[PDB]
Amino acid sequence: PQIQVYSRHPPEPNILNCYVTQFHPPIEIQMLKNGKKKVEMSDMSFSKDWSFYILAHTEFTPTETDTYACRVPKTVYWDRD
Amino acid sequence: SHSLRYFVTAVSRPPRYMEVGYVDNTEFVRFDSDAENPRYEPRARWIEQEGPEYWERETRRAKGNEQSFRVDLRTALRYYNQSGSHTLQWMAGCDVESGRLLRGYWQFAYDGCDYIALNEDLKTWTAADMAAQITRRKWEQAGAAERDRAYLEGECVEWLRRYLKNGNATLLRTDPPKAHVTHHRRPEGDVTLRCWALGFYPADITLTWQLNGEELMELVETRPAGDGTFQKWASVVVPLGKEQKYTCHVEHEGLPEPLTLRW
Amino acid sequence: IGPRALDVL
Ligand code: NA
Repeated sequence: PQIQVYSRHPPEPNILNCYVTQFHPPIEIQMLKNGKKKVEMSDMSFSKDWSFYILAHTEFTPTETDTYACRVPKTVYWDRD
Repeated sequence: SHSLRYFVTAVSRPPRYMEVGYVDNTEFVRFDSDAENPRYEPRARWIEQEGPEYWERETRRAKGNEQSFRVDLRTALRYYNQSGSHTLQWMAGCDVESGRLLRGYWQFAYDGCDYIALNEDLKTWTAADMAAQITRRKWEQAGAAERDRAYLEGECVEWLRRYLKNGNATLLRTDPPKAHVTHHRRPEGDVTLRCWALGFYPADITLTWQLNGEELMELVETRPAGDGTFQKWASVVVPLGKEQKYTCHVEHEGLPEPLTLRW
Repeated sequence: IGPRALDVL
């Protein structure tokens, strides 16, 4: 599963993560809020099975109103579940 | 036990070169060729204590590695009769119990595929194909395995021990998984149960569903929370009204007792 | 300190 989007803590002051795996460098990653594109990226690395991964993350206060997503082209939404 | 591991990638572009170092699941150093003044850099607080000589020796080793990997890439192109971008990956690591080397790794992949690997004996090579058999013969002739072994049993063990002392405050911690079950009725009429493990370190964990004492299940990969800890979930689809027959089981070194959860 | 991939393919 190549794209996962999820929060650092269960939402109720938090960080959203977009975690991308199994890609083949040299991948582009954009995080979106309410459809609108300060996103920090991790160092790219790979797992023991040679599969590559990277973490894009961003500071956010979750609101009942707001939608977030990560575009990699595929847009994947944050489900608060 | 604990591990020290380096994960190295070289990528040809119509060549970028990166190294990452880890103790267990914590990244502590990084090198990137595309940086303005490429040098080895700290990624954990505890490694910043090291003297200038550490950084310069590491930088110089990385820069030599970069040159070796440029030749590697070029040679691999010839062995495989290719013209595009290509990746070579390398992992070298020691796994140590508490001074004996549990396991040593020194292995490569080309374009995402096994190429060559040092066997568990740390004396012989496994080659994936006839191209890699050319490397294996040359490395046999050069005594590569003996020098690679000496690194894995010598320097790698001794440096892991120093890192564990330097970063003891962070590296020896065990963060238990906080677990819960969520429930989702599907339009198809049955029920999805999902068992969550959050906020744990290290990354290794066992997460399974059981029914009537028998193991069952979609299970995701351990994903980083971004703050040094890990997350995982496992899901089952269960008949409506039967949720209570299902139990989620979690084990992790950090737990006084295995967890057993139910909806 | 860390590993050297001296031997080339
Ligand atoms: Na650790």
